Amino acid sequence: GVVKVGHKASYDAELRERLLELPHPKSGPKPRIEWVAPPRLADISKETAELKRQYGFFECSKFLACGEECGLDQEARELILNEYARDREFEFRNGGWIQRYTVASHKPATQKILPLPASAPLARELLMLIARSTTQAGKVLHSDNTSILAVPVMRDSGKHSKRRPTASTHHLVVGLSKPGCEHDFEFDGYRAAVHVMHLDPKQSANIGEQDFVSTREIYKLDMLELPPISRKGDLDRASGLETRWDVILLLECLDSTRVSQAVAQHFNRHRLALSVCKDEFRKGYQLASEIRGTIPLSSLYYSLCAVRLRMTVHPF
Amino acid sequence: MWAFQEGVCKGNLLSGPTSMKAPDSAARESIDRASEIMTGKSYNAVHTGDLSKLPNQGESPLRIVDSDLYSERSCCWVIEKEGRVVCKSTTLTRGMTSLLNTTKCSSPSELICKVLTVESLSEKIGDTSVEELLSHGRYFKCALRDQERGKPKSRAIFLSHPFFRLLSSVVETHARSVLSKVSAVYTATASAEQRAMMAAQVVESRKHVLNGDCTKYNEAIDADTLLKVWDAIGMGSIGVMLAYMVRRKCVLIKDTLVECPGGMLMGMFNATATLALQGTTDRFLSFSDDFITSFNSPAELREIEDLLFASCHNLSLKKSYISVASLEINSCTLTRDGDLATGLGCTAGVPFRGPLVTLKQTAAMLSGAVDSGVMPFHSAERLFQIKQQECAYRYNNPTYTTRNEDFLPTCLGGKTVISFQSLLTWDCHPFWYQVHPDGPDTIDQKVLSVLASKTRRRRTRLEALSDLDPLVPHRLLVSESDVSKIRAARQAHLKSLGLEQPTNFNYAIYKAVQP
Amino acid sequence: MSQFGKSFKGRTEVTITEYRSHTVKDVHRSLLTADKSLRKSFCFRNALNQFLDKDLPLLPIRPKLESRVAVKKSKLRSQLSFRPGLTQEEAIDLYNKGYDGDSVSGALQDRVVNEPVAYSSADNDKFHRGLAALGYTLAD
RNA sequence: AAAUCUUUCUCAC
RNA sequence: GUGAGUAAAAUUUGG
Ligand SMILES: [Mg+2]
Ligand SMILES: [Zn+2]
Repeated sequence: GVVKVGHKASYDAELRERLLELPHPKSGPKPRIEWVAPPRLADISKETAELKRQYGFFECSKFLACGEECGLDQEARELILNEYARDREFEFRNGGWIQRYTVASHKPATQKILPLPASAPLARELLMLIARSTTQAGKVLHSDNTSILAVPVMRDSGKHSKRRPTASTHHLVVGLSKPGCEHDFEFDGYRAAVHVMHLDPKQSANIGEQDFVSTREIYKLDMLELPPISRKGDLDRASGLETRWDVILLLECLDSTRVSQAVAQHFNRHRLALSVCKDEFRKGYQLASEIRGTIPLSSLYYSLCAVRLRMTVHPF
Repeated sequence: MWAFQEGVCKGNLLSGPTSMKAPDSAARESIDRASEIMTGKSYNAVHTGDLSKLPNQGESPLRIVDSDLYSERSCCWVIEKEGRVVCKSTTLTRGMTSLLNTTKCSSPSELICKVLTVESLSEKIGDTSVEELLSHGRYFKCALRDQERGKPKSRAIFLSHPFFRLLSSVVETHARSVLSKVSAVYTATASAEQRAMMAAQVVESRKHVLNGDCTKYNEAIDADTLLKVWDAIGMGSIGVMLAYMVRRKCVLIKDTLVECPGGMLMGMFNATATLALQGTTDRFLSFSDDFITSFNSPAELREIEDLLFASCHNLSLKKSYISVASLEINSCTLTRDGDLATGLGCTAGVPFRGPLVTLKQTAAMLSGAVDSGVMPFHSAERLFQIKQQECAYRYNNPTYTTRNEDFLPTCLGGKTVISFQSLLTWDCHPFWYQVHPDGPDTIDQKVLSVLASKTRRRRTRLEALSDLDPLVPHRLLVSESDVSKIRAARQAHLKSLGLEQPTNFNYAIYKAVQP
Repeated sequence: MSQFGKSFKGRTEVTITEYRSHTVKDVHRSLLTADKSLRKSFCFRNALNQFLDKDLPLLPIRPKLESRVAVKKSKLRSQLSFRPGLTQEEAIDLYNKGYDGDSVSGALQDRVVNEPVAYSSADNDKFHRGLAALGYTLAD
């Protein structure tokens, strides 16, 4: 009397007939699988060269340069940031800055590869400030050795458009670096390069929540010697710097797409592999179409550069 | 830095990707991929393998677990305004409650029995019928699954109807039971490491190990394959109804319904899809679509490829690979002898998500790492000290604390930086008990839980039936008067002993303090 | 009229599981919005203030772990630790005392924890969570 | 303006 | 700071 899982209802035949009348899949082709050796150093070099040729490099490091001191004291930094906000005509309201927009080009921003600064001693402070500002946007926020400014980006409508940001409002994060690029700003004898980054709230939270110091310490436990590298990520023993690796880590923290994780997983597979599929395993390193933007593109390029450097310096 | 590890490293030390991108494009791409597979030009979706060896569960009584049908997680509820169908995002609890209200059923088991014991599809069950239930259960909503490491471009996941969830729960429970019966590797109590160890034991005899992933797994699992498996294990009308709904499923993308005849929409039936392969052969250890097999000669490899093709398990040529000295499954990498491969492995970092919850999660991660031999204990102690320092840097400000007690962590205004050994041995101030992985939930965890309970999708004016007697079964029915009586009695009892809120109970502490 | 009627409209009786599922406020989820939520309205600050003078002076002071045996590295294996559930009489008494009934009921179920360990001793004894390397044994 | 269909709502007390 | 409406209101985002 108790209903069983295999119980047959009165509408069973009707539903089976309906399923029969409904469409069915066609048989797919059988694939021909060829097993070959994993890719060599040349394949990774070719991938990096293709990225470099297709996209090129920016003149400066942009926001990645914010990981180094700008050479200004706290008061000078605050003055420079506020005067940059005023110069760009950001609206002032309740003591805070707001960026107003009316129309959008609806075209992706130009994306190129960022060259590596020499080092990034302020990575921890930069990440902490990014975490703090996007939840406390509007005003200049300071740390021991640097400061930034998170400006909410809201639409311009008229007399009563919008006064406070909401859960989905984006932020323009503005930071300072040493002068010497096209982004220089001068005020009252104080000079500094101003670099900006447009982030939606989820990207800001993801970037700000990363623990740079602990990640670096954990990576160091079972790590081989890191070679000195150049501004472009190439092995430069004569004039390269090992500290650039820290910068690379910072870039991974700044990249909300975390494409370096995909590269790392594929490289783990590569290192563990005796044989892979012909022409298909290699395509796992072609991740340009999966991402978009200057920061993700640079992160992908430097992850591929790290794989190349590992294959060059410590062949496996 | 992950590239220069001496051992194996998956690069999980950072959080997964995220963004505010809409899920429209990913869902549309997945639906288009499924449609292309249906045409037979991209991947095989026709199941040819024989599943006669599977046992029949048709004689098992129809049993439903009520707890699995209620959750704070999201689901899609369908209503009719003026003829058009409206899909609303709600909680699975609210969706199931609405379904029971519409069908006038006191429990999901009553509803399923009524559905199975109607004379026709037009027969009315409450305010609806089986025909209308099947029509409404084929509607799915789409959302973005973010924070997936190794997926810079996020995938689309889907919210289903409560009726679909009910039938899916029944069939998935029975499929899991059949999987457990087929092989001891599919026992309920077996962690990823244990399953990897069993796989290492299974494949040690042969020379080459094929570590395989499938490409577009969910989009190549057709309703026909699900029906074949369900008939093989004897699900009858429940399986027929589920297959019918899957075949006719429609996905809401933005504001338009798009038909999706092919696929099963991202892991709707993991156990059934696994049985699709496990029921055809025995020389495969697979979970969802991650599988491992072993072979000696190219002829065995061709047999393996044919077996995979016949079961609609399309081998991923971009990830699958052959090894001789390593064994990878469930992201766990072992040696052929069963030992854990040296290196960080799948160790993941702990993001800053609260002064105290972050420390608890770091302690749990370090305990897992040290116990399995990933790193020595002193390294874990140093890392825990560093994490405490970083938390102090992030949180020791007036926004989070106004206290200066000595026993407090430096991140809450104190001057205490306990050692990992001191915490794990409970040789600490009781305030630190919540930081123990086995200790009670932290203050921030409870605050966030309450705030989440007060959200728009979960807020309710109902009177909470909390702090219940541990002898009253939950399957018992109750009215409003019953709720009032129980709540009044409990409040009077609490006032009869000098209390206003119940005391948090931790089983570990209680057992430790027992004489 | 009554919220019970609005919620379970058309039904005058519902199972206790269904009724309780509507008022769940103990499920925590790790999300990107943790910092913003904790900062908003000083909710975490107020919670810490309340805990330090209403909840902290109620936690029992449990003893620390002492027993430990010499261990050495070994092949990775799975350690099964069995935690028995509360007895019916103990649960009834604990409820009568005034402890949270939900938690007391949650401890009635017997639990099995599977953990990977890479250390062993001469007696093949089980170790506390996170302390297999040092060798703190359950001794149960 | 930028990591460019995103930077978003309404009503009563 | 309280509630209500919208294929959604941030525990968002499912198996
Ligand atoms: Mg796959
Ligand atoms: Zn510049």
